[PDB]
Order: sequence, then C-alpha cells, then structure tokens
Amino acid sequence: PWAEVCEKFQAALALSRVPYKSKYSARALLEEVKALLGPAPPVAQRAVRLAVIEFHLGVNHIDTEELSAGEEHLVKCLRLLRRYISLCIQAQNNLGILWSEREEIETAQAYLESSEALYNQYMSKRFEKVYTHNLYYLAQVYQHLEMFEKAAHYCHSTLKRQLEHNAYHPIEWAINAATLSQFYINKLCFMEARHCLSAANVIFGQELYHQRKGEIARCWIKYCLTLMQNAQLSMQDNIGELDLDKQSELRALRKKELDEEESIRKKAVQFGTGELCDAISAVEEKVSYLRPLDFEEARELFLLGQHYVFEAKEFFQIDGYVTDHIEVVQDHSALFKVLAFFETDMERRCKMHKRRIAMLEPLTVDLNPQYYLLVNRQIQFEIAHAYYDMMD
Amino acid sequence: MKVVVRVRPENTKEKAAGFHKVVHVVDKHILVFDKDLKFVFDAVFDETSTQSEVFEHTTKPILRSFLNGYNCTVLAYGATGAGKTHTMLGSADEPGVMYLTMLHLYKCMDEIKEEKICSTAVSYLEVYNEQIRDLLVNSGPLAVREDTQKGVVVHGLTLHQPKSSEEILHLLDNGNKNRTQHATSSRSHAVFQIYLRQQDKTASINQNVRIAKMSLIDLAGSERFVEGTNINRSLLALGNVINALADSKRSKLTRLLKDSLGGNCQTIMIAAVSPSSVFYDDTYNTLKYANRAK
Ligand SMILES: Nc1ncnc2c1ncn2[C@@H]1O[C@H](COP(=O)(O)OP(=O)(O)O)[C@@H](O)[C@H]1O
Ligand SMILES: [Mg+2]
Repeated sequence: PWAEVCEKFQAALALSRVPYKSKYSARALLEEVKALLGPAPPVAQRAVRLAVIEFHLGVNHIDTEELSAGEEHLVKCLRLLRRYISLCIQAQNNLGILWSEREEIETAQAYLESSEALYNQYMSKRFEKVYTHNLYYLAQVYQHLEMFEKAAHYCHSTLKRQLEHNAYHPIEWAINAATLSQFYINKLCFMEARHCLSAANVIFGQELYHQRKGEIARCWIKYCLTLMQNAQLSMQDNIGELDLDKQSELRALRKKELDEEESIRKKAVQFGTGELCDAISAVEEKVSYLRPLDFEEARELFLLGQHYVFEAKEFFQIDGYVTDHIEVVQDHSALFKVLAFFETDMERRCKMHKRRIAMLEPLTVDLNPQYYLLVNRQIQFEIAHAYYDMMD
Repeated sequence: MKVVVRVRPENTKEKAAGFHKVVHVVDKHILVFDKDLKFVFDAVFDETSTQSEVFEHTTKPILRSFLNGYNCTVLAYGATGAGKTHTMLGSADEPGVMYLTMLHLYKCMDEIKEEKICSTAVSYLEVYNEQIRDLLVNSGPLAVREDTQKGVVVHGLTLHQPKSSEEILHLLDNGNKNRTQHATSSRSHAVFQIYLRQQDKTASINQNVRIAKMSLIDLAGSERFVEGTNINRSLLALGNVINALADSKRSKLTRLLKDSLGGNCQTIMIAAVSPSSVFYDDTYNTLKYANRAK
C-alpha cells in the first residue's frame, strides 16, 4: 500500500509542519508513521526508504527534543545510507543538533565537515536553501570553537547565496556588512572590508527604513577610524607631515600582485556576479582607498558624505545618542587634522571644539548622576584644548 | 553591588524520590556546592528563611540608602522553580518583598509625612523577548528614551499613586495576573519602579531635590548554546562574533537600567536556588555565574 503509505505520510508531513499547535498529536502522527513502517519489513531502495522513514521518525521525535529515541533511529539511518539523496546530510546535521544538546561539539563538527565534503565530491531548490543553513550551523559551532575566521568565510558564502537567490532585505545586509567589517577590523583585514559596506550601500537602493542609516554611517566611520589607524601605523606623533619614510610602495605593483593573489579569493568574495560586480566597480572607486597621505581634504570629504548621513542620525536621535555619535565624529575629523600635520591648518580643530561647545549644554541637561559620562565629555573638552596645546 | 542566595526547601518528589542534596548552607556568607565548593556571598538564606527575614535582612537595610538619595536595582536571579516570584510577590501568608517594601514605605511615608514635602508613585512592566509591556494598563510595546534631563524614560509607562496596604497587594496581584503564561512563563521578567520625590523640612517647598528610584526586577529563568535556525539569529551571532569579549556578568534591560547600573546605585542580585542533584548542572553554573557577578 506504498501509495497509500506516502499518501498518509504526506498528509502527516503537512501536519508535522503545523493552544500548542504541535507535539500534541504530532507525536501521534509519529506513531502512525511507525505503523506505516510496519508493512515494509527494489528491496535495496526499500532499505533507503526505511532509513528515510526512520529519519522521518527521528524528525518526528522532537517534542521540544524530548524524544531522544529519534537519535537512535537516525544513527541506524546513517548506517543504512552510508553505502551510498541529499537528505542524508540533513540527517547528519540533525545529529549534530542532538550532540549540541549533549554538548558533543566535535562530533557535530565532524558531521558538518563531511556534509560539505560529500556534496563537493558529488560536485533543485531544497539543497539550494539547506546548504546555506548548514553554513550557519557551522558558524554556531565555530562560535563555540572560536573559529572566527572559518565562520566568517561561511558568512560570506551565505551572503553570496542570499545574493544568488532572493534572500533580500537591506537592513539585514547592512548589519551583515557591519559586523563583517568589524570582523575585518578585528582581524585588521581592512582592505577586504572596504567593499563590504559599500556593497551594502549599493543594496540600499532597493523606522529603520531611514533610521538604519546612522548605523551604516557609524560603520563608514569605523572604516575611517581604522584607515586612520593604518595611517597611525606610522604614528603621527612619531613622524612629521611627511611619510613614506617607511617604504613608499603605497600602490607598489608588488603589493598589487600580492593583493591580486589574495584577490583571487577576494574577487570570489565580491559576490556581485558581474552585474553587481560592476556596481561593485563603482564601489571599487571607494575601495581604492588604502593608505592615503596628502588627502586630508579627501579624507574629510569621505567623512562629509557620510557625515551628512550622520547628521540625519543626529536628527533621528533625541539629543542623547546624538552626542554619542558626535563624540566619535569630532574626534574623527580631528584625527584627519592630526594627519594634516600643519600649523597653518587648525581651523577645523576649532570647529570640532565648537561642536563640543554645542555638546556642553547636554552636561547641564544630564541631571542623572552620570559622573563618568560627564567626565568623558569633560575629557572631550580636554581633547579640544589639547588641539590648542599642540598649536601652542 | 551585592550578591545573595535563597536556597529553597525540598519538595514532595525530592523527598519521595530521594535525590541527594547538593547544596549545603554553612553560614551567612558561606555555602558548599556538592566539588565541595565553598562559595562566598554577601548573605545566604536557607531552606526555611521567612519572607520577613528576606526583606528585613536585605531590602530594609537597602531602603536606608534609598531614602538618602540612592537609586536601587534589584535582580531576582534564578531558574524555574527558584521561588523568585514567591520571594517578590509571595503568598497571602508569606507575601514577598515587594509588598513588604511598600508597606515599609508607607511607614517611611509616615516617617516623613510631616518632615518632607514629598510624593510618591509607581510603575510596572513586563520584559519578554526584549519586548516591553506595561502591566499596570494593557498597552503595546513601550518606547524607552531619554527625557529632558537624560533620564531613561519608558515612554508610555504608567505611574500610579496608591495609599493603602490593600492596594499594595491588590495591585501587585493584578500586575502579575497580566504576565505572559508559559503558570508564569519562564522567559518573563518583571520590572517595577519606585518613585520617591522628597523635599527636606529645612528646604524650600520649591527646592530642587533629586528623586530616589528603586527598580525591582524578577528575572526570567537563567536555565554557549545551540542557536535557533534563522538568518536573524545568524546575524545576531555575527554581531556576537564581532563583539569583543567583555567577559562581564552583565539587552533592553540594560537600556532600562542604563542609568541604574551607574553611580549612586544600590545594586543587588539574589540567586534563589534548588538544593537537589536533579538541577546540579544549572546550580553549579549559577553559583559560578554569581562569582562572575562578584
Ligand atoms: N526560594 C523558595 N523559597 C520558598 N519556597 C520556594 C522557593 N522556591 C520554590 N518554593 C516554592 O515552590 C514553588 C516553586 O517556586 P516557583 O513559583 O516555581 O518559582 P517560579 O514560579 O518564579 O519559577 C513556589 O510556589 C515556591 O513558593
Ligand atoms: Mg514566577
């Protein structure tokens, strides 16, 4: 009655998807599947289907994962199918979940590793989705295993795949890029990060609808903060207004080739699939920024474009985080002027102080005993005064 | 910045299904886990401590600073079965510290009913999955923002002005009756706020004197974990990966407590806990969590 078995199964399947709405009766269906199993015990494919049934039983055996017997079913299924479709790695991954509950990270990891390897050894919609889900699960594991680098790789892969399909939502991409760039900041791979937010910036062409822009701007700022740190690799306090006292080679062909060798992979990361890689090319104009010297006007300009976006955040925030963000921005612009190591250019240093003066009023506003908050702002005034100490 | 423990009494099942007891209370500051871990606290209550003892030995002393102009933060840490709600709300015979606080505050009101040109009021909401809902009136999500003097104002949160002891409990009950059902859900947090406006006898009737505020929080069941299979979760994971290892004991709760985790605060956390070996794993982690707090 195989047709009637699958018939009932499929009905049960839909029901398995369905004041509890599940478990209560889902478990009954679980048992109905076992009844359907009964009749089964060519035959080689029957055995495959048996593993599928027991798999389904394992799938059914959840009840908030109370039903550990499913684990037992799944192990058997594995053995049945190891002689030789893609649902089998799903099962492996599910076993990984069970191990996560048992804290057995390593075996779960091993399953995931082989899930990937297998598909690759092999070489139209389910897999397309599942594959990426798997990458996420790995990232979870990696969090626990602190395999941040590996996780990040997978993150890109999922970003890719989300881009390959229609998994789109601008806010998500924004925060994806945000955290990614932070990863790169954490790993100092600024050069890759460059296209990341800016790619998301392109994505934004298609509430947080407007408010997310400050989060985005903050990240643009982060770029600059670290680009300034790149500049501070030749710490401005230790050098004069001149640079490349160190090797010059800011765009050395040598480095271009090095970067190209790395770009064998970074271009893979450029997930613009030609069309949006051309959009990325428009972005690459911004990506070209690496370690600038006499570009404090341009540097500031880079800020100013996103400064104005920042000013919208000053608007969005109700005079609170306005200043938290301004705080950063003032230092940011001032740091461009640290790089603009000239006694003839201190007007901006004054302007940043002027903004701090605008930020003075908030210290009379904050009647909460936010001593250190207040002090931090006092330190900001000290910093402005330090600008002048250096001028004098 | 204090950490205390309330070891609950064992139940029928624990006595029938003789589970080995793991938690051993030694003295005011010491208890032993199993491991034989001599954990040291600011105060430990045993299986039989009364509500009056809990209140009188904690909150009552704390209120001395509250009345002196300090803000307070109360964290009822524990898992499902900890006794957290009974400790705060309580039974009719053994009402919790919230009731007792208010009754004690009525006494405090009487203490300064002549002395000060004071006024009080209260507020109360639920935090569930980081969502904020007023439990004193049926409302939607509340907007936590800073006010005209940077105070963390939960815009939309009501403020009430009761007088009698009947109202204390009556309203506490009414508020807890509006909490999300799992029996109260293990993921629900309760957040109360006591507003103490007061003006000293020698000060002008229009003299600017700061308001003392006490936050009472029933924390959700505390019970590194597999993450939900969602892209949003992945994004959160990415954010976590991006984040630096703060390693602090440590949300919308921290937003709510932004200015209540700072200076002039009387922060206290209690770990209401189970003595049975059935809950050994969580208990260990709880006690080690408490060490993170300490
Ligand atoms: N810490 C405790 N002190 C006294 N009795 C307790 C304690 N914990 C548990 N019991 C009692 O057994 C029950 C379990 O407490 P419980 O209400 O389940 O904590 P919660 O409901 O907040 O998870 C309660 O009725 C409580 O009064
Ligand atoms: Mg409760």
